[PDB]
Amino acid sequence: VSTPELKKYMDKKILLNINGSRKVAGILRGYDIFLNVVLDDAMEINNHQLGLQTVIRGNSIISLEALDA
Amino acid sequence: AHEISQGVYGAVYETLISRMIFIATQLEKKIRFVCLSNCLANARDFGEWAGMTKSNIYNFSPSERIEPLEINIQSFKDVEHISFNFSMLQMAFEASAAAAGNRNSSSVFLPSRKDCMEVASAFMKFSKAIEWDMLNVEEEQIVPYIEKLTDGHLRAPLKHGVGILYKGMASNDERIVKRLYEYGAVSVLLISKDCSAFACKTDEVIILGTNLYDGAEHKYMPYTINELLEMVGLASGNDSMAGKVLILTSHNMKAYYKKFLIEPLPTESYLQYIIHDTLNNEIANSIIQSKQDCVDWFTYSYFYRRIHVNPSYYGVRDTSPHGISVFLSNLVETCLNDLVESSFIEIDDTTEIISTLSNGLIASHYGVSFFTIQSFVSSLSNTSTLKNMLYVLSTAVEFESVPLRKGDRALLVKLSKRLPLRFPEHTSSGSVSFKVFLLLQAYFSRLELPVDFQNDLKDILEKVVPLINVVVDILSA
Amino acid sequence: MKLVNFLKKLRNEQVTIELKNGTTVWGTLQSVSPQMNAILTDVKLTLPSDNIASLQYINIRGNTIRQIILPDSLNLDSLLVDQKQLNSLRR
Amino acid sequence: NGIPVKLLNEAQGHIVSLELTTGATYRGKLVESEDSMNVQLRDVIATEPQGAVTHMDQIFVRGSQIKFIVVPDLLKNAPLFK
Amino acid sequence: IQVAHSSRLANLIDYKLRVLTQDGRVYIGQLMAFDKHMNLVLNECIEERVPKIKVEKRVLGLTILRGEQILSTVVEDKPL
Amino acid sequence: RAELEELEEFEFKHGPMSLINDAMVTRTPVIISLRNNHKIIARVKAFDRHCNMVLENVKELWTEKKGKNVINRERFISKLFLRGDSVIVVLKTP
Amino acid sequence: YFSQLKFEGFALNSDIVFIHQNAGRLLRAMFEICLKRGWGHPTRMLLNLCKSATTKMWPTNCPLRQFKTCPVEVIKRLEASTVPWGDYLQLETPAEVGRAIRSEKYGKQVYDLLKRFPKMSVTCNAQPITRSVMRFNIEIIADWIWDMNVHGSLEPFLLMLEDTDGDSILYYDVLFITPDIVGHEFTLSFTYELKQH
Amino acid sequence: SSETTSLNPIQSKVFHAAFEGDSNMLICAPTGSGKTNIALLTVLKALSHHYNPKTKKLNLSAFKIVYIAPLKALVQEQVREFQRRLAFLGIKVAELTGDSRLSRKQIDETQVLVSTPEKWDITTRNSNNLAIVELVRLLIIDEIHLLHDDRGPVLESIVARTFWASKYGQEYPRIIGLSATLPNYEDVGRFLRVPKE
Amino acid sequence: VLDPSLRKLIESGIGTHHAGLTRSDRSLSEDLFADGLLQVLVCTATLAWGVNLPAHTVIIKGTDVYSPEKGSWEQLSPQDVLQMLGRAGRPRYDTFGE
Amino acid sequence: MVPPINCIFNFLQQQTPVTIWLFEQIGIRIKGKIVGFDEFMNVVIDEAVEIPVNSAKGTPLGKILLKGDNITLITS
RNA sequence: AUUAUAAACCAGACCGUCUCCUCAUGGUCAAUCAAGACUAUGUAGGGAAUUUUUGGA
Repeated sequence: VSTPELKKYMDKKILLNINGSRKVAGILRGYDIFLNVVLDDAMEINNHQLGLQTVIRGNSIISLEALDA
Repeated sequence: AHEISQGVYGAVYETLISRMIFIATQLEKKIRFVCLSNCLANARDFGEWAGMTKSNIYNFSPSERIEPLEINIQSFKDVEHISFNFSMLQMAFEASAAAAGNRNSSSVFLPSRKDCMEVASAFMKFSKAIEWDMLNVEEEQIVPYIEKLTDGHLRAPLKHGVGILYKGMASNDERIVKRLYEYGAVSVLLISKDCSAFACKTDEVIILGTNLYDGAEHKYMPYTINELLEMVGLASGNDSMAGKVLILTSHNMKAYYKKFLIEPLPTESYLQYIIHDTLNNEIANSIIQSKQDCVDWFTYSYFYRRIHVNPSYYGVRDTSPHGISVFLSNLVETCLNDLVESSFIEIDDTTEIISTLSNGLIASHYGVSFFTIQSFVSSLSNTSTLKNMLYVLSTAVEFESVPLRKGDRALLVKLSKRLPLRFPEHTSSGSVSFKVFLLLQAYFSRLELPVDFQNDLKDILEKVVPLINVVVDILSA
Repeated sequence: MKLVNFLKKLRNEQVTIELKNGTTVWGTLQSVSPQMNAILTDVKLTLPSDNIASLQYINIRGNTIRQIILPDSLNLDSLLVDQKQLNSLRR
Repeated sequence: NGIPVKLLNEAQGHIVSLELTTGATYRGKLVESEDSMNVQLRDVIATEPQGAVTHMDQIFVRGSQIKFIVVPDLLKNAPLFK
Repeated sequence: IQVAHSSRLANLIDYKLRVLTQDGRVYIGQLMAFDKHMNLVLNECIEERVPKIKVEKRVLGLTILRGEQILSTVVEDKPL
Repeated sequence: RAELEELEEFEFKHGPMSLINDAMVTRTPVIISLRNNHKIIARVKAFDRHCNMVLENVKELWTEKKGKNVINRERFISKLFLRGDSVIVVLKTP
Repeated sequence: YFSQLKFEGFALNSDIVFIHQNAGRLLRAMFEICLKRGWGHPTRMLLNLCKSATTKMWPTNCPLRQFKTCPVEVIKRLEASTVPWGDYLQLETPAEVGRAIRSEKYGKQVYDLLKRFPKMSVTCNAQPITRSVMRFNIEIIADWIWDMNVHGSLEPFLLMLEDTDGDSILYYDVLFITPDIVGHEFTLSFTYELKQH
Repeated sequence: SSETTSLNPIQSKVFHAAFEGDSNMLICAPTGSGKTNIALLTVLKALSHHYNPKTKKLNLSAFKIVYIAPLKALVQEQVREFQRRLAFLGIKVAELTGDSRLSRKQIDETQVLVSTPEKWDITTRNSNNLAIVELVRLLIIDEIHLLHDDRGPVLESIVARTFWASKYGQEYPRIIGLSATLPNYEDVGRFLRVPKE
Repeated sequence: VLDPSLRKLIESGIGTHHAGLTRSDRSLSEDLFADGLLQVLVCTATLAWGVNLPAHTVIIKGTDVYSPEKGSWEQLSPQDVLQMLGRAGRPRYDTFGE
Repeated sequence: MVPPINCIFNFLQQQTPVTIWLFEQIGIRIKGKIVGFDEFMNVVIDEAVEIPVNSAKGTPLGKILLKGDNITLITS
C-alpha cells in the first residue's frame, strides 16, 4: 500500500539486474505500488537493442542501480 | 374420546364432536353418537356436553377390567434426564427372564429404534453368561423364518430369543415377527413407543423408560399417560386371571403414573389454543358473522362445558355466569384481532359483520393453522424463489408432530453434504424446520434414507400437499 | 469450512512431517495456526537411517510442509454450520 | 504494528549491509524504509559470490527477494520497544 | 540442548535460536522481535555454509531477518 | 459476512474442483502430482478450498537415481495432509 | 476457606487443607439430605454454602469474581459500592457499566462478562389438573450467552417448587440448561399433589 | 535403568509365577524391596493377553489397570514410576481426577489408574462406573497390611465387591496383594482366593 | 519461606518435618536431606507413612500416643512402629540400617 | 508519466506489436499482440509465437492467454 | 501443664475445555483544524493471486 519512493529515480537511466543473469537498462518513465516498472528503454548484454519502451513485471525485478546518481 | 385431551391434535377431534353436535341442533337431526373411550374421571360432564342423559353414560373404574393387572411401578435415581439407565435395564432383564422361565411371554417398551438396538445387544450380553438364552426352539429352526434378513440388524438380536419391533419395517418382516410371537417361538419382544398400535398381546409388560427425547425442546419428555395406557391396555392371553406391568420411571413421575394409571384420566380441553384456526374455519363457512355467533359456537363445545368445573385450569378468576361469559368474550376478541392483523377477516359497524379474505378462506379450505398461514404470508412475496418457498413450507406449525431423536441433528448435518439446495443462514439447526427442509430434499433427490428418517419423511408428506397448495394459492391471491 | 480447521482441533499429537525439501521429524504438534504454523517440542533430524543432526525443539513456518501423517487415525470434521444457526434465538 | 519494520524505519541513516536470494551481499547507507521492506542505499559496495566485486553509487532493492538485512548494535534495547 | 516445554513464540522471546533458510545456510542468533511473517530480528548473526560433508562459518551482521525464505527456528542455549 | 464466503461453497461443485468434490463424495483412486519428479495414488475423503487435501490408502511412487537410472521406490501411507500448493494435477479414474 | 484465608501458622493450614478437600462433599451431602426432607430454609442456604465451597468466596463477594477473566480492581470496586448486584446485570450499555463500575476502563469487557452471566426471565402458571393434582407449566428463558470455557458442557439449575413461607419444598427437580436451550423459550412441567388442609 | 541386570532375592522366586499363571497372587515382603518392580511385571504380564507381540499397536480399550495405594502422596509417587516404565509401550498412567460421578468418564479412557483405596471404593460403588470394573482386569493392592488399621476396612469392602458383586459380567480380575512382612499369610491368602502358588 | 522458628533449627543443622509444616517448607525439609546436607531430622510419624526417604539411623521417641479414638494415651501401635522402622537403612547406597 | 493500470487501456486501444518474456527457460520467449483489460497481470494475446532467441529460428505458434504470474516483459 | 496421620461428593460424549495475524465493533485513552496504542467481542477474513504463509523445483 505504501508507495515506493521512486520519484527520486524518475527520468534517470537505470542499470538493472533482473532475475536470472539478465542485465538490462532503461529510463524510468513510470512506476507503481506493485513494482511493475513502466520504463522507456530495452537493451541486453557486447550490446544490442531489442524493443523501445518496455513494461516489466515487478516480481522479476530485484536490483536497480541508477546510472546518474 | 379420552384422546380429546392429549395436546391439540386432540382439540382438533374435540372440535369435530362439537361441530357434529351443533349440526344436530341445526339439522334437527336424529344423529346417534357412540363416544367410546377410556375411564374418565369427569365423564358425566363430557356426556352432558355430547347430547346425552345420565342413563346412557357408562363411566367405570379401571379396576373393572377383567384380566386383572398388577402394575408394578419402579422409580430410579438420575433418570429424569435420560431414557433409561443401567439399573433399570437390569431390572427389566430380571423381570424378562422371570416371564421366560415361566410359561408367560413378556414385551419391553422403549423410545425408538436406536433404543431397541441398544437393549437388544445388552439383553444378549445379559443372557449369554446366565442360564437362559433359549428360544424355546432350535437354532436351525429360526433361520428358515428369517431368510429375508431385512433389516439385517434384527437377525442377530432376533437369533437368541429377543425380537425387535420399530416403526416402519418391511411389512412382510413385521408380519413374520408378529407370527413368531403369536406362534410361541420368540421369547421377548422389544417395542418402540411408536409401535403401540401393533397390538401383539403379551403377559408381562416391561416399560423401559417413561421418558422420550425430542429436539422439540432439546430435552427428555415423559410418556404422556395415553401412550402408557396401551401397555396397561394390552394384557395377558395365556395365563388367565393374571396381568403384569413392570414400569421403569422417574421418582418425579411415579406420582403421576401411580395416580393416573389406576384412577380415571382427567379430561380437559385444549380448544383454548387452536380457536384461532377453528374460529377462522367457522367464519369461512359463514355461520359466524358476529361476536355473539362465536360465543354460541363455543357454547356448543367441550371447552365451555368443561371450563365451568376447573376454571383455574383455563384461567377464569371470576367464575360467575357473568364473569365466565366476559372471559369468553375476551378470548373471542383476542382470536379475532389477530385475524385482522393477519389478512384473515374484516369487521365494521352497522349486529356487526364478520367476513373472510383469501388468506382466511384458503386456510379454511386446506386446513392449515392460522399460525402457519401467518408465517407463510410474511416470507412469501413477489419474486420469492423455489428454495425460499421450500423454506417457508418447512416452517409450518404442522410439523410439531415429527420426532427429532437423540443424535438426529448430527445425522441431518451429515446428510446436508449430499443436498441440492441449502438452508438459510438466519434460522435454527435443532428445529424441526431444518429436518423438514432436508427431508423434503431427501426424497426429491432419490437418496438412501435411514429407516428412522423414512417415517418422519412420510409424516411430513402427510402434511405437505395442503401446505403446498396454500403456498401456490396464497401467491396467486 | 477449511481443512486447517481440521488440524486446529488436534492438540498434542506425534507426527513425522514430510517438509517440501524432504525431512523426517517425530514431534508433538501442540497448537497449529490458521497459517499452518505448528509448534514441535521434541525432534529428530535430517539435513540435506538419515543422520541425526542433534536438535530438540522446532517451531514450524507453515509454508514448509508437504505432508503431515500419523498423529491420529480419525474422521471428525464440521463446526461453523452448528454455531451460525443456534445463535438465531431472538430477532 | 510489526516491530521489525519500525526498527528498520528508526535505522534510516545507518550503515546497513544486506544478503539476497542469490547471495549478492551489500553494505551502504539506509535511504528509506516502508511497510513492505523496500530499501534504497548510497555509496554501496557490491561483493557478490561470483568474485568480481565493485563499487556502486546508488542502489534500490526489492523487499520480497530479501533473505535478511544487517543492522548495527545501537538500537538493541531502546528506544523502539517501550 | 536445555530447552523446556515452551508453548509459543511470545513465551520463547529472547533465546539464542538456530535458524534455517531455503538454500541450506544455517544460522544462530538471539530472538528479538516476533512478527506476522516471522521476520525475527537476531541479536547477532553467524551464518554457516556446506558445499555441493562439512560446515563453514561467517560473521558480518546483527540482522533484521525476513520470513519468506525461512524454514524453521530451533533453540540452542538460553541466556543468563 | 456470512453470504459473501458461503456462496463459494457451491463454487466447488460448479468450478474446476467439482470433479474432486465428486470423487471425495464417492471415494475413487486418483493420480496425485508434485514438484520434484513425483507420482502419488489414493482415494479421496475430506476436501478444502485451496487443495490442502486428505485421502486414504496412499501409495507414493518416486525415484532416487545416483547415476542415470530409475529406482521406483514404493511405500504405503495413510491419513495424510498434503499442502495444496504442491498438488498440480488430479483426476478421477474409472 | 470460604473467604480464602491461607495461613502463617501452618498447623491450622494443614487442618484447613482437610476441610478444603472434604468441605464441598459434606456440604453437598447436607444439601441433598435437606432436599430429600423437603426443607426450604436450609436447602437454599445449603445450596449457597455448597456454591461457596465450590468457588471459594462468600455471598457478599461479587460474582464476577468467579469468571477467570475479570480484573482485580473492578471486583474491589464492585464489592464496596453496596449496590444490589442484580442492578449491574440489568444494565444495558457497556458505557453505562463502565460509568458504574468506578472504572470506565474495562466497561465493555465487564458487559461482555454480564451477557456472559446466567439469568432467566422465568414464568410459571400452574393449572389444577384435579382436586389433589396440580400441573405447573414453567416457561424458562435462558437470557445469557454461553461460553465453553466458562459455562461448561451444561449449566445445571436446581428448580424448587416451595411453599408460601419458603419453609418446605413441595417438588423439586434438577434440569440441565444446555447451550442448545439458551434463548429458546423452553417449557418444563411437573405435577404436585397436595395436603388435605 | 538395568543397574544390576538381575532381580532381587524376592522377585527371582516370584518372577516365573507372576509370568506363568494368572492366579490371585499376594506378597508379604520387606518394605521398599522391589514391590513397584513386581507390580510393573504383573502389569506387563496382564498386557500380554491384549497387546500383541507382532502387531505392536497397544491394545488400549480392553485392559484397565487399578492400583490401590493407601496414601495420596504414595499414589503420586507411584504414578510417575508407572509413567517412566510404561511410556515405551505408550501407556497413559493417570491418578484419578475424580470430581463428579457422571463426569467420571476420563477414567474410562485411561489405561492405568493409581487411586486411593477410599477413592477406588467411591469409584467402584457408583452406578455408571460399572463399565469401568469390567474393563478392570488388574486390581493391585498395595500395603494390604493396612487391613489391621481402621483404613483397610475399605480394602476389605473393595475385595468383597470384586468377588461378590460382579456376577452379571462374571469374569473375576486378577488380584495382587502387596505388603510388608506379616504373619497370618495363610488367612490373607484364604481371604483373597490365593493358593500355595 | 520458613515460618515458625524451625528456620533457626534448619540453620543449626538439625531440622524437622511434621503435618504442620508448609507444603513448600515441608518439601524443602525433605529436599534438604536429598540434596544431602541435613544432618538430623526430628519428626512425627508422617514421613514413615508417606515418603520413601531412608536414612541409616532412626530413633523413635516415646510410647504413649494419644489417640482421639480412645480419648486416652495408648502404647505405640506395632502397625505404625514397623512402618517407622522400615525407613531403617539406605537400600541403594549403604550396607545395613540402625 | 505513465501508470500501468492505464497502460493496459492504451494497449487495448492501439493494438500494438509485442514480445513477451518467460521465467524458467530464458531462451524461449513469446511474440504477438495484447488484447484484454484485467486487474491481475493476466492478459490474453492473439497471434502468439514462441521463439528461441540467441542465448549469447523458424518456430511459429497459435493463440494464447498467458498467466499473470509468468509474464516477464511487455513492449508498447 | 499441653495430644499421632489421614482418604474421600457432585455435570462428560448426541457436544469445537484452547489460538498467531489483519479488518470491523463499541469503551477507553494519549492527542490536533478529522488521525495513533490498549483491553474486549468472533459477528469478518487470511491462493488481497506480485512485498513474505500457498510455488521457481
